[PDB]
Order: sequence, then structure tokens, then C-alpha cells
Amino acid sequence: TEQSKKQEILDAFQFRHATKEFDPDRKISDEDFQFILEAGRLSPSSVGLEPWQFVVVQNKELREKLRQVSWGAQGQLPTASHFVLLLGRTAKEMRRDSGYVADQLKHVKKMPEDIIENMLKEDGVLESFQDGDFHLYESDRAMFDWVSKQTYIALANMMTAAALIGIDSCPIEGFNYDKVHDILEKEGVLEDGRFDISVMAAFGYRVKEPRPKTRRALDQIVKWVE
Amino acid sequence: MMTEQSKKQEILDAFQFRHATKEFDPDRKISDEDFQFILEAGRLSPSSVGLEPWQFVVVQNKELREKLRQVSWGAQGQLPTASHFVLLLGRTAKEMRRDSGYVADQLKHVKKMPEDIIENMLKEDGVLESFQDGDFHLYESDRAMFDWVSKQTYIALANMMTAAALIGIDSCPIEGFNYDKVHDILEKEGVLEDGRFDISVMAAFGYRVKEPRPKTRRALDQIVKWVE
Ligand SMILES: Cc1cc2nc3c(=O)[nH]c(=O)nc-3n(C[C@H](O)[C@H](O)[C@H](O)COP(=O)(O)O)c2cc1C
Ligand SMILES: Cc1cc2nc3c(=O)[nH]c(=O)nc-3n(C[C@H](O)[C@H](O)[C@H](O)COP(=O)(O)O)c2cc1C
Ligand SMILES: NC(=O)c1cc(N2CC2)c([N+](=O)[O-])cc1[N+](=O)[O-]
Ligand SMILES: NC(=O)c1cc(N2CC2)c([N+](=O)[O-])cc1[N+](=O)[O-]
Repeated sequence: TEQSKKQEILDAFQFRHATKEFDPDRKISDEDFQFILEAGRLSPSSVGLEPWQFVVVQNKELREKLRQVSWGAQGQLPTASHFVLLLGRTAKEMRRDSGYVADQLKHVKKMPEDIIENMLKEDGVLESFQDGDFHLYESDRAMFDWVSKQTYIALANMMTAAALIGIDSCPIEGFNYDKVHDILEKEGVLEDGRFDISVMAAFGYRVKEPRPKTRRALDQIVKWVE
Repeated sequence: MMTEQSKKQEILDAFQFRHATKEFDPDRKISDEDFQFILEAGRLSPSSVGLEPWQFVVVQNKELREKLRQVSWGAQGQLPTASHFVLLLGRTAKEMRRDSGYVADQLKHVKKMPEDIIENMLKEDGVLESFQDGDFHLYESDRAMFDWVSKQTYIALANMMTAAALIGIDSCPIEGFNYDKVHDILEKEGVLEDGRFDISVMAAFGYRVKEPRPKTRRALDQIVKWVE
């Protein structure tokens, strides 16, 4: 039944909540966590450039360094079965003349040469969109925030995938950007400036049943223009 | 054991089913129930501070679709043929501050945040301002604040597409549009509600007409790193 299918999926959306603390002795199995990451990997990205890395931070020392500067993750970092930093490619990786773009489109996407150079010429498709349409050249931040929006697609899907098999999660922005950037830079995670932190994500099994879910009414958030 | 591994396969199949659909079947329409389920996936999406700073605008009007089409080089095929077209709007910067009414009413009446919490949350140099200004540098400009809001709308966009694909419905996320012209069109149309909203990203839904090329993604060991 497609109606029972829809109910099941909506049950997962209700099940998923912002888990603040997980069961410290229950670990997501490796197959299950690979399924979660694959939901991330299969995510769509603007221009198909996949401007992200998923860093699985199981090392306890590093978790604790992050906990110290992440006032939104106080419960999640120590107790998560798996903890993920979602990195975005940095602004220098994303221009028409960046190696990463060129390699991504040629060797991953198998874009034919004639298409590539239409895409990456001066005032090509990529620049016409990045600069003219979306103003991503105004600052490195503007470029990176656009990258980071891509990463939130991967974040939702990983969270939704987990919930659909009954695994809890919590998206996490509650960190000091400067201090986290510095921590990861020093440790080599940002890879000589190819990456920067976008958002974090914890996964595991709930300890308590959550309070009921609250959302604005469909009537408030949906406008139709017939 | 094998049944759970099969449920995971069903899910992955939906993620493989979903693709950037360039053109839809203009006769096959998404049922009203099914599209309301898609929208529910958006509504139920998580958001920073649970502020749900979005509005979903379903643009079925042919005239408006075509006005948008004239300025959206990425949507040439999708806009005329989509069963449903959605503009994801984000709240603007002045809506998102600790003493904005949108924020105050959202947390007080939708989230039902109790009084001592909401006081710590919205007070000066309270939790919200310390996060917005100290941690994420969102006071630096209206765009920084809006792009943060806009990131949240991409959670709702992702869940809408995945939900659609789980029941066999195609989608296409769309950034290929001129912000300025699209902004002005939506202003003149009154869609942005006197500057409370601005355009974030758009999404088309419907039924494919062509089968897609094989999906390509970077290798798992290219996009995943473990720090054990
Ligand atoms: C991008 C993002 C960042 C978030 N940051 C945090 C965080 O740092 N710590 C936390 O406990 N919850 C965080 N949340 C959880 C929200 O408060 C929560 O999703 C919202 O209140 C809705 O409740 P629900 O997720 O249970 O439906 C975040 C949510 C999102 C989408
Ligand atoms: C945020 C976003 C915006 C996009 N913009 C457009 C667009 O304007 N027009 C279009 O045809 N495709 C667009 N795409 C589709 C991407 O090219 C596509 O998702 C990517 O190449 C991966 O291919 P797949 O989704 O077919 O797996 C967009 C995708 C995302 C995530
Ligand atoms: N009109 C286009 O050629 C276009 C534009 C965009 N958006 C970036 C401007 C995207 N895309 O976002 O994936 C993809 C395409 N494309 O068809 O490969
Ligand atoms: N440390 C917190 O109190 C905190 C921080 C954040 N992030 C914004 C800083 C979020 N949240 O993002 O939802 C939620 C909370 N919270 O527990 O209600």
C-alpha cells in the first residue's frame, strides 16, 4: 500500500527529534552507519560538484576538544555512537579555474570536453551563475555559505535515512566557529585550506522518549498561487 | 537481519531513483494527497533553534511560472511541465533577531518554550544572540543572516525530494535563476510579504518523461574520512 508507505515515512519524520543525549552503551552497527553515510554521498549538489567531506570523529581526544568549544553539543559529543563533521570545500576550490571543479566534472561526472569548456570558460555557465545570478564573488564567505547550503542537503538525508531505520540523531550548529576552525586546521582535517567546517551531526539511540513534536501549521507555511 | 537489510535497500533505491529531472510529463499530475505528503516532509523538517524560517510557495499559475522561466536559465524544461513548482522562501534578517516578533511568537506559542528558558534564550547576550553573533558571525550583514536561514530551507528541500522519491515521484532542485530579477518579480507579486521573506531555492516535482543517465558521485573514500 502506498498510503501505508506514506504513513511509515511520516512516522520516521515524527520519530526524528533533536536528541540531546544518546545511550552511551548502544552503538550503531557498521552496516547501518554505512547506510547513513551513503545517504549522504547520494545527495544532490548544485552543479553536481559535491563540495563536501564527511569526517567521522570517533577519536575521544578530538571529541573532547570540540566539546569544550561547542556549547550546543554538550550531551551529544560524549554519548553519540558516531559523530560527523560536515566540511565544505572552500571558496578557492569552487571557481571556474579551480582544480577541484575541473577534476570533479571530468573524472567523476564524465562531462564531455566540449561541455566542460562551455561550463568553465570566462563568462561561461559556471561563472555566469556564480557571479551574475547568485553574487558568490562578493566575498569568500558568500561562496562558502553557498557550498554549506549543499552540505545541509547531505545532512537532512543522513538524518532522515537514520530515522527511517529507527536511529536517532541531532543536527548541531551550536559551536564557536573560530575555535573549531582553529582546532581542525591544526590537526590537519581542513587539508591545507581545501575545506572548512559547515555543520556537525551526532547519531545514536535515544535514552528517553522525547516531548511531542511542535511545528507551525501547514496553513501558515504553504501559500498557493493558482 | 535480512528484512532490515531489505528496508535499507528500498531506501537506497529511492535515493538512486531521485535525479535532477530536466523535464516532466505535462499531463500526469501529482495527486493532491501525495503532494500534501511531500509538503508535510518540509513542514516536519528540523531547523536551527526550531525557528522554521521558511515558507513554501506553490506556483501553479502559468503566467507567473513563465515570468520566472524568462529569468531562470536552469528551469527552462521544468517550469512549463512540472506537476508542481515550489519556491522555498527564507525569513529575512530582521525577522530572525532575539527581539523580533517572529522569533518571540514562534518560540513562545509554537515551541511552547517555558518562560525561564525563553528569557535565557532571547535576553541580551543570551543563548540566541551569543550563538548568532559570537559563534556564527551572523550580525555581520543581512546576507550572512539570510544565508544561515537559507541553509535551513535546504533541509526542507532535501526531505521533500527524498519523500517524493520514496513513493516514486520525481523532483528537481533549482538554483539556476537570477536572484535580482526573481526577487523583483516576487516583490511586485506580493509574495515576499513586505520584505519578511526572500527567495532561497526552488524545487520542481512531477513524473519523468525520459530515463536518466547513470548517477555519478565521488567515491566513498573520497568524501568520507575517519578519525579513530
Ligand atoms: C542546522 C541545525 C542546527 C542545530 N543545532 C543544534 C545544536 O547545536 N544543539 C542542539 O541541541 N540542537 C540543535 N538543533 C535542533 C533544533 O533545536 C531542533 O531541530 C528544533 O528545535 C526542532 O525540533 P525537532 O528536531 O525535535 O523536531 C539544530 C537543528 C538544525 C536543523
Ligand atoms: C541546490 C541545487 C540547485 C540545483 N540547481 C539546478 C538547476 O537550476 N537546474 C537543474 O537542471 N539542475 C539543478 N541541480 C541539479 C544538479 O546538477 C544535480 O543534482 C547534480 O548534478 C547531481 O545529479 P542528480 O541529482 O541527478 O543525482 C541543482 C541541484 C541542487 C542540489
Ligand atoms: N542552465 C544550466 O545549464 C544549469 C544551471 C544550473 N544552475 C547552476 C546554475 C545547474 N545546476 O545548479 O546544477 C545545472 C545546469 N545544467 O543544466 O547542467
Ligand atoms: N546550547 C543550547 O541551548 C542550544 C544551542 C543551539 N544552537 C543554536 C546554538 C540550539 N539549536 O541550534 O537549535 C539549541 C540549543 N538548545 O539546547 O535549545
